Amino acid sequence: AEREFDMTIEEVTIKVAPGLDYKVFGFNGQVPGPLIHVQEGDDVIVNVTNNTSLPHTIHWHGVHQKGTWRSDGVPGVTQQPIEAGDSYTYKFKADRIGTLWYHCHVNVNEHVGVRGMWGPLIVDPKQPLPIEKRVTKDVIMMMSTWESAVADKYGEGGTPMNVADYFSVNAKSFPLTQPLRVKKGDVVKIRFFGAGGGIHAMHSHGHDMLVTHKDGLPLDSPYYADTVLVSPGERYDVIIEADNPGRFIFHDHVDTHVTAGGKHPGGPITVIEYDGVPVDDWYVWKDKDYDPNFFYSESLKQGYGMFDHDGFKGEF
Amino acid sequence: AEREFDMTIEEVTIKVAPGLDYKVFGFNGQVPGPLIHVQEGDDVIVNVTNNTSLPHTIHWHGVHQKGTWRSDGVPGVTQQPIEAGDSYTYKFKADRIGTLWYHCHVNVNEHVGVRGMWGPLIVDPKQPLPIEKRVTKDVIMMMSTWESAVADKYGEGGTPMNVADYFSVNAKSFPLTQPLRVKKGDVVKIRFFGAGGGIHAMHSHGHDMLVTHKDGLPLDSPYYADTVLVSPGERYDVIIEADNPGRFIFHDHVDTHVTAGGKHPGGPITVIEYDGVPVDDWYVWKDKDYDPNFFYSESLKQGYGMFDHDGFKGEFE
Amino acid sequence: AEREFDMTIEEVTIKVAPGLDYKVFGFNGQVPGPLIHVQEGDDVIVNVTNNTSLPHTIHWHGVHQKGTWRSDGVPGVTQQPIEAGDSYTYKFKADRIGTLWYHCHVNVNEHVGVRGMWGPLIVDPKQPLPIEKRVTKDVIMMMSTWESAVADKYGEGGTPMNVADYFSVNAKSFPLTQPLRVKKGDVVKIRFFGAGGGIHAMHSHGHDMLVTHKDGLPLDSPYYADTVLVSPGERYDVIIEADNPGRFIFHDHVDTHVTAGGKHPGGPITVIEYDGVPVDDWYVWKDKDYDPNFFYSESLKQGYGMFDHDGFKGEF
Ligand SMILES: [Cl-]
Ligand SMILES: [Cu+2]
Ligand SMILES: [Cu+2]
Ligand SMILES: [Cu+2]
Ligand SMILES: [Cu+2]
Ligand SMILES: [Cu+2]
Ligand SMILES: [Cu+2]
Ligand SMILES: [Cu+2]
Ligand SMILES: [Cu+2]
Ligand SMILES: [Cu+2]
Ligand SMILES: [Cu+2]
Ligand SMILES: [Cu+2]
Ligand SMILES: [Cu+2]
Repeated sequence: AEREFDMTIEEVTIKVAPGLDYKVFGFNGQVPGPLIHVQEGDDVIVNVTNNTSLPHTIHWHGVHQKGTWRSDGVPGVTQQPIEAGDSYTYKFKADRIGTLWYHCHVNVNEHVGVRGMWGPLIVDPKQPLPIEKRVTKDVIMMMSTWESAVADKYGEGGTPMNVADYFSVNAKSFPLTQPLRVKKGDVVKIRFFGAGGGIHAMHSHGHDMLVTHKDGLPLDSPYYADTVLVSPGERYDVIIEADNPGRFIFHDHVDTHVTAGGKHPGGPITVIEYDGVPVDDWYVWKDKDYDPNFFYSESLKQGYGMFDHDGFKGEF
Repeated sequence: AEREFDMTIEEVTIKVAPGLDYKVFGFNGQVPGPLIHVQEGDDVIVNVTNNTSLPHTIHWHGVHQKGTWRSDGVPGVTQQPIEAGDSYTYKFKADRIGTLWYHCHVNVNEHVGVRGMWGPLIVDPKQPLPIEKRVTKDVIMMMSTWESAVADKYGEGGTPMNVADYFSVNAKSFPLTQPLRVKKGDVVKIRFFGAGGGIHAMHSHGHDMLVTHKDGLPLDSPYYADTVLVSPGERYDVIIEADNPGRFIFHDHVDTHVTAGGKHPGGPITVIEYDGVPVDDWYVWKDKDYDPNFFYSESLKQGYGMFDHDGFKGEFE
Repeated sequence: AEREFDMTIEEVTIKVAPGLDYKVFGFNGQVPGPLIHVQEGDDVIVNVTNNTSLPHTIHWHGVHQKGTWRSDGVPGVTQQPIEAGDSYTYKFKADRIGTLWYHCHVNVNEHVGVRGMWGPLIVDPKQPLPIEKRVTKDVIMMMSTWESAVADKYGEGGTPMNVADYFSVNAKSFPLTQPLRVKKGDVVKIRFFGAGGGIHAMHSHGHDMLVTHKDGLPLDSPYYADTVLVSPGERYDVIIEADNPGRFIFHDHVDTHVTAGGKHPGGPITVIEYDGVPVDDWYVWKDKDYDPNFFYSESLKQGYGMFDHDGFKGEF
């Protein structure tokens, strides 16, 4: 089917951690960018308007661009950039399945590295794996890093000379992340993305993960892991069988990454919380203002197209 | 079987490198912590006493805690921390096989990153791979990194702002590491652990490694490698067939990791030393004061239980 | 067969980036060092003369040294170093197949990390995989990093206190790299090497890669990837089916690596250029002064031997 939608690029500010507001170039004014969910073989048309002061493009990472290389989104290679105020249309066929993503391809060290110019592109295969048919919850986790020194300074950052001192999943640093709420017998698909410039060793307490896909393609030899290393550009899909009720933290195991501005704890941390486990008064998230769509799990259930999420929106 | 262990947490100083003494929080006063070696299905009980000035926990990495989540060791999530001077008891069934490990889960960037709060937990499968049955030597290699600026000062370290300038296997930097001594026909299982905050590209000269297990679970499709990347939290088990007598260095291939305080050589380096090879006068480790248990290989042969090792012990104040 | 080669080590300066000339210790005066291409089972003899001011060795990474450990090239372990002015002969049997490499093993953090002391050693199996049979182009990509503060002075570099601020493939930083020119229907074997001390997330636009070999040995379970993480010491071999004509960039996805001295773009970037695609006025590499052997692809067709390449030579 043909799926057409409209995306903008906006100058907004998001809160990454307590105390750290960050100027970003958000697709539809949000970080992560909107979810795009389509079916294998769909024809996609994306109309992009740059409402920022700098040039950008959008590259569709994982999308082959078969016979459509001029929609690959690479400035000086496949197109001239989308200047401030201008618009550009991408057209491609979603013939490559799985967990893909999209991001700016201008000034990538800064724009992708610290300005939030990325989001998920999920292509459902015609022939999912049998285990994918058992999935009851689909979870997107996009990891990235932040350089507090350039939080207010578009046009700066993302170099070797900078210091990445904050770390996140879906643009929040613990405790501003959200729990992964499950119930016993859930079958949870988690998609990890190396969205920013860091490496993330994603470890699930209480559970092993079955690694089923690399860069959205199914492995002939899936393997179990309790820690999955995710580097820039990569995706890994896993399955967790939610058969062990408790509260089980789930986090980046790289030691410096569970800090925030040199303070601990922080960083890419969530908690697998099972329904019905009694809550101790000392539980760090006992009073959480819960967002069930923090990992796009609700959006993923609502059809094919483009989805914004108000909890990812920044301020103008 | 029910297996019960009494563990302490101690403030000691260890020598990581020539001229680098480091204040650590050593389980039973050693870094790596004691080896815990049990069988699949055992019921484990660990009574922990905190003899340091700061709060800690112990998390059992890879242990599922099936029905026992309150023993997962995570402060603010599954327990309150073990305060200084206090005790706490962990109980879990070892129903997850393979190379596991344990580490503090309080202030982890510092405690696990530079204070040595970690050790190996080996769970023997009831049904091991056939190749595992050919093994004649079992070897633990726990890699980590150290920030010399915070060596003498608990309470700091383990941030992006710090500089990790020393590197080790089992908490020593070459030349203070020990050789891996084999003889022709040995079948060597090596268990790599990303215990600290760095990445380590472990390369064996003279041999390929057959990678058989990821995070302690056997791969359906094992593969050969001469360089295995190990990142925080992970374990890899490999087999080396010792069929090539020589002196073959075995080291982290990340170029800045074979330094110590900005000087070379140093870092996570050993040598696969074959017994039959005559020693040259210029060999760096001629006459080495040798520790046969530097990789826990002797302890690993001594039955199920918990094993200290004095080559890992630090000095009390 | 017995194959005997004479190699030298020379003090030369190379141009890594616009703005960065670097003093290196080039094997045969070039970086990458010469391609050594031999067959499984050959007896190799390499006579090395050290025409530099500092001691060196050559270690043959991935070569087992069966019966020949004294040629392993490790100072203080298998030999005394080759002093300045002196010569030394290596002998080994190439019984280990695949993508191997060679590098100095004296002061490795500096000599291999920033002084270019490395090159490729390709051992052809007497029995290649079936996929290798279809290959029409063979490509070598050796990634490394550079520290501009020590560019002019041997004896410093390669420590955690230094700053790696330039990144390359085959010792050039974009735009001084060269395109990978292909034609529709090509079957491209690419061999990635982690020659320096960095990690490189190599991502091909427009195509998936079939990962067929790890450290030169064929995988029982090959797998597709669009991004392959290459770390120090490792090699990965992939296959790309060149069936999607366009201009498709191919680069390290680690965000800070696509910079050069703090500025973007730079780093390990190439473009898969298909013959016949019209060149746009704004194409960055329009009119490139092209080197068809930048990835050793011409040398790799020339049989067994040791191959210098003038494009890699430094100046005295
Ligand atoms: Cl022997
Ligand atoms: Cu942009
Ligand atoms: Cu990308
Ligand atoms: Cu891409
Ligand atoms: Cu943990
Ligand atoms: Cu602790
Ligand atoms: Cu852990
Ligand atoms: Cu854990
Ligand atoms: Cu080596
Ligand atoms: Cu050298
Ligand atoms: Cu090497
Ligand atoms: Cu080697
Ligand atoms: Cu790209």
